[PDB]
Amino acid sequence: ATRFASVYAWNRKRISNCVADYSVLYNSASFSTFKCGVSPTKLNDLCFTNVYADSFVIRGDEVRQIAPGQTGKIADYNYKLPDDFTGCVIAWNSNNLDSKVGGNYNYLYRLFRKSNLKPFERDISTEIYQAGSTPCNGVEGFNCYFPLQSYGFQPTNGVGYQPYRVVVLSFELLHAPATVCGPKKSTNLVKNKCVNFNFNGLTGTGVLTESNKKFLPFQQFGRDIADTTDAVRDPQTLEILDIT
Amino acid sequence: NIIRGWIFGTTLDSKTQSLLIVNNATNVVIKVCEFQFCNDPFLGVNCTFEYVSFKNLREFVFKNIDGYFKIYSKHTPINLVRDLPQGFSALEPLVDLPIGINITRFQTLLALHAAYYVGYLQPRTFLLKYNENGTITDAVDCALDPLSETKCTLKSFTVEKGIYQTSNFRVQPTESIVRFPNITNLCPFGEVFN
Amino acid sequence: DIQMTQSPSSVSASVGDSVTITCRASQGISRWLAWYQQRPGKAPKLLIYAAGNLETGVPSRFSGSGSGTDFTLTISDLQAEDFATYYCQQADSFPLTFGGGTKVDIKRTVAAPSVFIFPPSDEQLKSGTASVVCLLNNFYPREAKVQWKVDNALQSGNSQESVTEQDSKDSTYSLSSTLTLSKADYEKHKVYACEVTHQGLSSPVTKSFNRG
Amino acid sequence: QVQLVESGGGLVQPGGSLRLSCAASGFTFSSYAMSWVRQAPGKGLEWVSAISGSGGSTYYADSVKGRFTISRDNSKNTLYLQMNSLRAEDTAVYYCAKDHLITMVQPEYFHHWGQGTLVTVSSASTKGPSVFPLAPSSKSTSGGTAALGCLVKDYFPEPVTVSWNSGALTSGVHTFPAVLQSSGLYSLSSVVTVPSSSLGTQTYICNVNHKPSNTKVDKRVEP
Ligand SMILES: *[C@@H]1O[C@H](CO)[C@@H](O[C@@H]2O[C@H](CO)[C@@H](O)[C@H](O)[C@H]2NC(C)=O)[C@H](O)[C@H]1NC(C)=O
Repeated sequence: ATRFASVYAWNRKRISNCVADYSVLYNSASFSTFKCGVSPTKLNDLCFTNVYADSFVIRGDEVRQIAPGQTGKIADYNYKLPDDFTGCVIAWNSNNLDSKVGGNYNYLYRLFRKSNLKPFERDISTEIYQAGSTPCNGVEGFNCYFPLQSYGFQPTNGVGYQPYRVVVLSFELLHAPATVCGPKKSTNLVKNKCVNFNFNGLTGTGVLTESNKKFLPFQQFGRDIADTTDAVRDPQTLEILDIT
Repeated sequence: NIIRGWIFGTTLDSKTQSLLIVNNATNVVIKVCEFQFCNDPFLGVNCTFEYVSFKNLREFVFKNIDGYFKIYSKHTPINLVRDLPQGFSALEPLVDLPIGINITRFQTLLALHAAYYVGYLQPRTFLLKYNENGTITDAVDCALDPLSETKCTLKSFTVEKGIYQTSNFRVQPTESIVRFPNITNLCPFGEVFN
Repeated sequence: DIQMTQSPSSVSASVGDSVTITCRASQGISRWLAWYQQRPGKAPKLLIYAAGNLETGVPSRFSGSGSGTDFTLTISDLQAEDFATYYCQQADSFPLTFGGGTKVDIKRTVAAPSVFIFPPSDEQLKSGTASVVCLLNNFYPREAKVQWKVDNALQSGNSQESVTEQDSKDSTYSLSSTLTLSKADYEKHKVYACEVTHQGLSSPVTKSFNRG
Repeated sequence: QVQLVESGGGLVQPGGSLRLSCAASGFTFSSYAMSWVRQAPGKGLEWVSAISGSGGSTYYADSVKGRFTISRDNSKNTLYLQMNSLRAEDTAVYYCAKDHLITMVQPEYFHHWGQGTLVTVSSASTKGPSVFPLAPSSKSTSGGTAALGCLVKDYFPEPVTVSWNSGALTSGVHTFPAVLQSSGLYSLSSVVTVPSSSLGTQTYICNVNHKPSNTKVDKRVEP
């Protein structure tokens, strides 16, 4: 994405009903930090209800704050994760991108708030924080500070203060069809030889030969009198094969 | 082409996700958004899913199983003005939506400047005849009549002369009843409480 | 501090071709840039932002490239509506600075300028001001560089130029060079002339007239 | 997607002051940074002033600083730009620009553009145009076609309209864009090419109409 939203206004995107190859991102070696209760190593073989992507930009030193059971201004007032967080956290330097000559002050953070943020909560309130007992009257001043403080992102800032883009992927697993899995690799085809086959999860062993049986467009398998599988239709090419 | 749409749900007033199917011109629109439905929904002449692209009898079957909305259908040419034509034709699946919306009520959607029929389903046992090409050509309901039960038992559409055994006749326990001798030796709680 | 140069100033090309516009900032501006288009009589509209990110409504044939200092706007397919003025601005250092501006025209054959003379009228004589007009018609391209001579002497700071836009029937141009002076000064001299050197002309064309 | 409307421009005396206004609708005013950018009539764009989603930070161009003031109000959902010591170089079309992304301290890009209002500074007053003839030629030997026309001079303010016989002879007409004179007035040339055979035969009149001065004048040309 060209520009991210601020950390106090972290951008959430919903992903569902698609195929995600987590291996590609995992085999990218382009991010500074990549943490996952989920095992990163080849678990694009699992299905989930949804994938929620929370993206923002923070200084490098604050990057550590995005983890379960973490404290800090980002964790307390900008972006809070549940202690039972499921998913991964990814971060990579954006000093080449979010830094700017003269100071990049678009990205802000919430330093002042009445209370800490709940898990997965976003607070964009522009109400002046009332530090003391005097009402703020809609204007910042003594005992009344603007809740949003502006980062100065520059190419010369320290790495800990340098901008880092952070994206958090949360997997949803509820009582639902769970339509995002993301695996499904296939192989070639072999005929006229005793082999072990797996067609769309249907397993078996035998010899696959070309057939002349005329299936219906919506039907995939053929059965005999004894309920044994007899013919199949190749998912990658719509043709009928006899099993012996 | 007067019938054009369907609405399914439980409240159907934008308070919860109500499935909506609409046809317009050359386009089919399917959504699960919480649309604010009209009191008299028709067309003049939070979302989680969305898809966009008498002479005729069109049959449809709608059901829900394990969060999947299953839709079967069948089109056919007809020439009849009075009532439902009498005949047999199987229906093949077209749509399997992985949605998971609890649905209890529904309604149709018409276009105003075309009779239709409705029926409900039951858990029955059936016998089906697959032809050479794999098309269901005829069926038999088991629990319709004694002859039908006999056919279901023998797994045949032709029954030879004779006597067969089908089921077991029973009778029912009309009501419950309990007898215990009497109330005696009441524990004297009055002496303490009074 | 961040003054940027946009090239080429003005270009001409046919429908279906490709146009390349190169913008260079004085300092490295990372990816803080914006490429705009603007037709006469309308507000400018953004074509590219960041470095090569396209606008939603702009057709896909417009592309942006480059980074830091050099940047390039490429139009892969030219259309009749692609002839406008293009600009580049920076969005990283305040104050925000625009480019020189690039105008795109239609490529056509080079045509010789038809040059005509207009001495001040007798009605203009009573006013006390003399306006001598040299008219160029049906010339291409835009570059004409008209000059005035009085008694074979160069005149500077006394002439005003007004040029019509590119024509719609043959995509040509017209130019008016007016030499305005006082009646007393106009009466000092006897002969006036206007000269034009055009790429459609092998030799410069000078046209002269005498008062009376 | 949003609506931005600019107003307040006009014609004022040199050294005067003006107050332009930008009305913004369709989005929350406080979360976006406004900008005022002037474009000269014969020049390109150049940024002038910018405000930052509140009013705490005011940014000004190096040629407008010390005279102009930018302010914004969320309550009326609008922007104000006060211009002081207006000079002849302030005559330009002012545009109220906004960026698609929610920017609060800096404008950066300018994806939203308003209609813009013309601000003209001059010492001239309302006056009618003066029309003069420009004879076609005195030699029907060059190519058989001559160029004639009329000259409009010393009119203020813009514009003038030339009909050329009420639009009955439009073939070769060339009306050059209006140009500013050195005395605050303007000039125009309307030239047409006619065959040299039909010079003294066909009758032609150049008609010039001025609405601010309400002057409709007909002038004839004779070689
Ligand atoms: C699945 O993807 C394969 C890969 O392209 C598709 O196979 C192509 O099918 C078309 C027509 O059916 C042929 O013209 C191509 O030569 C095939 N390419 C290859 C590499 O096999 C296939 O159609 C897709 N769909 C299904 C259902 O298998």
